[PDB]
Amino acid sequence: SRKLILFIVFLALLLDNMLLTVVVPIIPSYLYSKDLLNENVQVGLLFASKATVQLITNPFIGLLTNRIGYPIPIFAGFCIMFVSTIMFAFSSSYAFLLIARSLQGIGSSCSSVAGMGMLASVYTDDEERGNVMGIALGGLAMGVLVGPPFGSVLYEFVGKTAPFLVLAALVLLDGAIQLFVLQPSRVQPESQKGTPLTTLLKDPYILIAAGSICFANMGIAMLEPALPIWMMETMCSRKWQLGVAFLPASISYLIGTNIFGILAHKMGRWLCALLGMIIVGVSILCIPFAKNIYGLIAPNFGVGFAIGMVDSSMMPIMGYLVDLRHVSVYGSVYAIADVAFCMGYAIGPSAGGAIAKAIGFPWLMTIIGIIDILFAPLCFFLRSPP
Ligand SMILES: COc1cc2c(cc1OC)[C@H]1CC(=O)[C@H](CC(C)C)CN1CC2
Repeated sequence: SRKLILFIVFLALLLDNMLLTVVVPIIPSYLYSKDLLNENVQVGLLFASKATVQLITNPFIGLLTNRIGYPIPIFAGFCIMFVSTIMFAFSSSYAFLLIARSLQGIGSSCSSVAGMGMLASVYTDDEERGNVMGIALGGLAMGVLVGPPFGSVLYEFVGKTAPFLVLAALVLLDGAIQLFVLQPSRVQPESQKGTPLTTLLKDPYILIAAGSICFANMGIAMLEPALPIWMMETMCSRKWQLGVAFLPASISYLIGTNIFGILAHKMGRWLCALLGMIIVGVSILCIPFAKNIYGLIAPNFGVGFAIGMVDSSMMPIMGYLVDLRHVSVYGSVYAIADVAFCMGYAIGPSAGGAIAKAIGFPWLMTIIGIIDILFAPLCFFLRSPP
């Protein structure tokens, strides 16, 4: 009866991602007080901060779960996430909003690394692990799909402080379940010590598996903060777009994540990721020819699809490689996965702008595209000798 544990991770990934998306319709409210890709720095400093902290706290957890087990960290991540929500409920200043974003990120990392660790440690059969993760990655898409709509409508219809408090209730409810299934009472270590991080980072077959996740995420991040939505002006026609502009990413991501998780193992898992990167590159190369906001609807759909097509396939491969070559402790490797997932958001907002100053912003897209395709063929060396 391991399935129920999986359920927990699903929630741990849904609510966590609902909070970051929920603040989307509230960002312009206290932000103010001709090209389509005008860049804003105030949003940029809001996008990286959370990740800039999550990247720092990612490795420190990988060792921790080797000494005090998986449950306790998860519980801590819940607690922190609740605190963050509360801080949000009374956050009235931009600085205070940045402080809440930092703690949130901490909690996020805790949940992501510990959850995945356990989720790989419980499902030891390779195909099973594959599909289970392919399911657990869906929670990210659901959080991206529900957090922007759920909030906006309620905020205006009921109250400015409603969308946090109500959501906080669910978080509190979630805590109850964590106390019934995980039982963080007794702290115990693992059986055998894990492989030192250095050693893993000295391996090419892991480096690639981390580069594949970084490139695609880096491309999507370089686009998100530079959108006409954040621009607050009376000349703006309507805010209907705000709260739905993140649909074409999440809707495509859920299908790709649950449709290849069981399918990739049928074909070559190496083949699934290659085509993924190539299709993400093709979709990004059409972003320059937008000329209108609706012109961004077609690319993002593919973008997200391919993102899923990569993440579903790459996430298990990390655990399979550690089992085939190193000690069977999964706590540290997935930490690497997570940092490879986050670096794109950690470095996008600044570098992007810097290039936008050097050359035109469409030129930046024409570059991050080609690199992706250039990185595509070397996913062939995914078959491993040991
Ligand atoms: C307002 O803050 C944030 C807003 C958003 C994101 C991050 C934010 O903060 C880092 C990412 C999250 C995903 O994983 C999404 C990945 C999709 C491709 C599935 C993309 N987007 C959405 C919006």
